[PDB]
Amino acid sequence: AQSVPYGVSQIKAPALHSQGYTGSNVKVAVIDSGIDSSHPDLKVAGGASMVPSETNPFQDNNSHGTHVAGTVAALNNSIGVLGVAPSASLYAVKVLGADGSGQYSWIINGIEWAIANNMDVINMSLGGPSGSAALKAAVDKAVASGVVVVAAAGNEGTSGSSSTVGYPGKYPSVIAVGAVDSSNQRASFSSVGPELDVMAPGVSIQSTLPGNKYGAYNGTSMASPHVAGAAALILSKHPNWTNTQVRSSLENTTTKLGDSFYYGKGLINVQAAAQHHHHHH
Amino acid sequence: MKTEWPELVGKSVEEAKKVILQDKPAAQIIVLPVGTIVTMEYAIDRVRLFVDRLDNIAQVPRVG
Ligand SMILES: [Ca+2]
Ligand code: NA
Repeated sequence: AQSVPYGVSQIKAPALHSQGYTGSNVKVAVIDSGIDSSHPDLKVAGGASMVPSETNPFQDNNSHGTHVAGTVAALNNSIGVLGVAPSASLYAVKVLGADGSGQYSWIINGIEWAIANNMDVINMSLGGPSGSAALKAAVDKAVASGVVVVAAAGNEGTSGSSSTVGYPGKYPSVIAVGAVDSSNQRASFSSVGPELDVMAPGVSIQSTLPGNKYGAYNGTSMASPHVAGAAALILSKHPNWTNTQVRSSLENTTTKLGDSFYYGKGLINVQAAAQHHHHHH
Repeated sequence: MKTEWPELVGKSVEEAKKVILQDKPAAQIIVLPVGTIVTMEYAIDRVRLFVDRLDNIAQVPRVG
């Protein structure tokens, strides 16, 4: 039997599934450590590797990209878990090696591949404390080109009144996503700052892992794919909505939680986002 | 419980590993170049050490 992880329910993805919308024909690039395409609960449509010593994007030697991918799009069947957007066209854009790290040029090359291959959504469950002009230019170009770009806010927790959101989440063109638990409480590691945009479940999130396994991971990495998946559900119900409109729909329909420094606009609610008229619940 | 080591910035990667293992013997320490982009999962057992090209610590080590 399949299980629906709590976070998929918490963002109200099942409301979209019951309306008949599951992300079909929406192309989502998981820009990450690869995706294990042999997992029976994932269908990988394509991809490319930017990692010089790991040329196969369908081999995930870390495990992280596979877990992120399953939150986006684990298949709707009688096994494993259920993804937010289980019919999405999933692309493994490998820019991180086995050790979890990549050079800025690898991430940028992956974003360029995504643009060149007409990806509708990019998820980047990744980050670093410094930006670069070339990184900002790549995400800005993807957004200018119509791509919804979603990234983890970072796991730096608080630092007085300072922002601890990392890049590329910290760029205005990117939706920076923080983490809450099943009670809507901010995770203590979740980055904070005026750049934090919305929150999604990021504590004890069950998803796919390489070699046909499953497991519970924590992180703003786990929160981001709930929002990338939500964006794919929205686009499957409104295929002509622009990235601008998808982004506003998610921002304008969150359940507000605490102060925006710590919670941004609150918890996404993809049911409310995918209606024509938007308000907060 | 100590989870950050700001006093290790500017020390050698060797001294950093030794100190962190005294405080957190079960730590899974991974050494990465500073100025790379990394996965954003939170692993309570892990301590990443970000090093400059001289192999000195270039960022405050913390758990996660
Ligand atoms: Ca399944
Ligand atoms: Na941003």
